[PDB]
Amino acid sequence: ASVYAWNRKRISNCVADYSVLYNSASFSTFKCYGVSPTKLNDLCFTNVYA
Amino acid sequence: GNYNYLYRLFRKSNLKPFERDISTEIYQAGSTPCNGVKGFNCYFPLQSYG
Repeated sequence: ASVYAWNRKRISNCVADYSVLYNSASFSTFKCYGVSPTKLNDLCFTNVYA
Repeated sequence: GNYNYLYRLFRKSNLKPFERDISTEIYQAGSTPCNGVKGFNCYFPLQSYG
């Protein structure tokens, strides 16, 4: 989508494997501002907005 | 900007009490090994306050 109409996907009621997303080398920017990248597989959240 | 004061942003494990780490070795923040060379998910541990 465009940036004025950015698509919001709700990630909920599932188990999330952030290690595959983090170990991917295609991403040119992986910057977190409230959590740690190595603790994404350990913490639990109610829902994720993408 | 006074950039002479630096803190250890990245380390593999927590220190002991009264333990000092001055080792300027590179950190591996991803699955890819760094081999002492900066790159993708390879960051210097010491970053300066702005």
